[PDB]
Amino acid sequence: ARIAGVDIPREKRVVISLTYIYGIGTSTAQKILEEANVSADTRVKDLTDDELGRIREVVDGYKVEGDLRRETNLNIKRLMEISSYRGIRHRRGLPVRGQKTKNNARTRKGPVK
Amino acid sequence: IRIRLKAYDHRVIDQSAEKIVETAKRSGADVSGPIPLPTEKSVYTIIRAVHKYKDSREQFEQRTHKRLIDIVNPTPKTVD
Amino acid sequence: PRKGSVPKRDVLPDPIHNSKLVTKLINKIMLDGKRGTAQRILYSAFDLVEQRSGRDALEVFEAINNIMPVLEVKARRVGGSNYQVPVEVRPERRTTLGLRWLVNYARLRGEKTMEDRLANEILDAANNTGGAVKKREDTHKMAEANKAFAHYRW
Amino acid sequence: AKTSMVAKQQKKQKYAVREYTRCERCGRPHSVYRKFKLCRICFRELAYKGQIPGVRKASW
Amino acid sequence: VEYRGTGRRKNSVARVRLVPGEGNITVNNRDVREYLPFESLILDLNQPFDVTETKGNYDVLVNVHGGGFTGQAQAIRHGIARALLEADPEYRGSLKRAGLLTRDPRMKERKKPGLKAARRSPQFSKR
RNA sequence: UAAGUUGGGCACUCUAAGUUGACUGCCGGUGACAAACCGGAGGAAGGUGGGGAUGACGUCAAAUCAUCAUGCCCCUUAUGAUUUGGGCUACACACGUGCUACAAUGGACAAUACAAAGGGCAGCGAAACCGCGAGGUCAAGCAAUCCCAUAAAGUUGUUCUCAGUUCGGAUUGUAGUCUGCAACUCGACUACAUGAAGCUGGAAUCGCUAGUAAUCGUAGAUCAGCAUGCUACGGUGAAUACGU
Repeated sequence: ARIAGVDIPREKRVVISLTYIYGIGTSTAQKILEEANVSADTRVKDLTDDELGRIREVVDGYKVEGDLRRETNLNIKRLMEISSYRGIRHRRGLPVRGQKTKNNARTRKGPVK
Repeated sequence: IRIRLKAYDHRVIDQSAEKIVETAKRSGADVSGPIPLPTEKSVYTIIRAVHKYKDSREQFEQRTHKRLIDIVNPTPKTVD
Repeated sequence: PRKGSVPKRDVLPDPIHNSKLVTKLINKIMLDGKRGTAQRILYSAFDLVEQRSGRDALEVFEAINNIMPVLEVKARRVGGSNYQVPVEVRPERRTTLGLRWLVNYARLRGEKTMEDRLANEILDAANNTGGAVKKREDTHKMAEANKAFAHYRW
Repeated sequence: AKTSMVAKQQKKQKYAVREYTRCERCGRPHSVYRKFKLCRICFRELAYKGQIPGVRKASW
Repeated sequence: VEYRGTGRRKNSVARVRLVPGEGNITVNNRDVREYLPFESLILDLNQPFDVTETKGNYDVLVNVHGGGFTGQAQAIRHGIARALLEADPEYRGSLKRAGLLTRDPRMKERKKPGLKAARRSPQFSKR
């Protein structure tokens, strides 16, 4: 419904809708919604009238909102450029952490091979 | 004193049980004698270091043979 | 009609089916010598079996007409070579083989509680579609459909 | 396992730094003294009622 | 010592591996109150036990061999009774009032050839 | 009546820390010229108590300079050696082996009642510090005890619901443990994120008897980076023979 604006998955697992949404990889999908009678029978928007409201209150009350967590993650990129690590001179080229440039190719970052 | 008596083998503990009763007899106080110690142990084999067929670690056994003969009222002549 | 069998000496009186198979299935699926408790665990969903079905549970427990090892291929290495030959089951062996056939070859599909799905898998089991009922046709396909040798009896 | 701990105390094999020297026949390996084969706990019981001239009070 | 106990009751001998101390009686390794077919006197099934005064002082953990529907019941009680005889000599003198040694002086007679029950016969069949 | 019992050596058990009866030997039992061992009440000890231990002289060097002696060998500013540029793990993995999640006749995670073989003056824990976890407690006693006991079943979670769902102790990478100097160019635990393939299974092979095989509990001979394999016995230990 209005959980992410335009519901990607439709007519499927209730916790499968949080799988397509970035920020969670089905590790805390059933650890965020703890409302009364918060079950699921393969019906995200089916057999349900009021349940997303409580899920939107626990997702906003949590430390990570959903875009601010990725905002700081996409803002530390230049913050980790103090002659340290975090692919300082790795992402620019093709080599990535693990030195797999000799073992094989650059699957991490590779323009054309 | 409530002290044990760990000698070597069976006769080694037998001669130590009569020798401790002699030294305790010298002192002028109550002395004990025989001490019930029902047999109870186990055995096992493994490997050593070089070559020595079976029965690893050339030793007699893991028997916990001991005793409990001592003195009750130790005086100044109880040292001998 | 083998006169010589294995010394069985077993008892299974049942006052719910008036026979010796209901208690035989209560002693086949029994664990840690559970007799009285077995009935309690069998009557725990017994009412649900006749409530989640349109037929009579007593006669349903028509689902027992497709779980018998008609002719299972056993092990006799015939003629000095390692080969497999099928054998015929005995009346007092197929009943005990099929009784626990759904208690070991029907544990991959379950739902709801722990004793209501047993009847759920029990219903629509005659029609080949399950796993424990798939061994019935697998038994005849392991001995008859593929021709083999039969002289090595046991 | 006190009998198995009172047995393996000075076992000398390939490594002699594995055996731990403790109470010869008694227990209480800690909170005592070990240097000349005489633990305080054992010595106290071995000097009970003034046995061998060892258990004293002070007297400078 | 209270193992390998000999106790026969109407052709129903059964050995008992009773252990001193623990009192976890688990006949057939489970419930023994809802197993016996009949046995109305489930609590009064052990008559010598009362005089033995060792109800919760020994764990059965044994089994039953042969016997009948209710003939297999009240057989482990004598099985542990003989096991208590070797476990303590005081029991023998403690159960001198009762002293159950044999309680099977007859068998079970039913349908038979020639005679009805090989002893009785039909007499004036009621009309 | 402090599982460091604080007692009364208070009453003796189930008792530890030298063995014992017992086992052939008449035995109930007759071999026919003929004992007997089985087992009868035999004692708890089904009979060497139950039992084991036992490596008889050997055979294969099959193995050993890299298991060493040596018929003895291999480097002489390099095969050593005070030791970094740096190592046989991280790439397709080609196997044995390391547990593993493939399911509702059920998952991770509550409190949690009950032996242990062994560990310990620096180290074990009752609500407490340590109850998802990899650890940062000094420490009562300081080793029959005391600690593991927050172990286990016949007596219990939960919960997500014919499945990728709160079912996945794989990879991967900032990073906490173990070591971070030789991992830049050699290991991992469970997590802040990644958490695969995976619905009983390959080429091919391996496994099954009421205090024990197994199994809730479960174990090291131990290297300054691998414990995730059987490894200790109180009780869950439920089951035991068409056929010679």
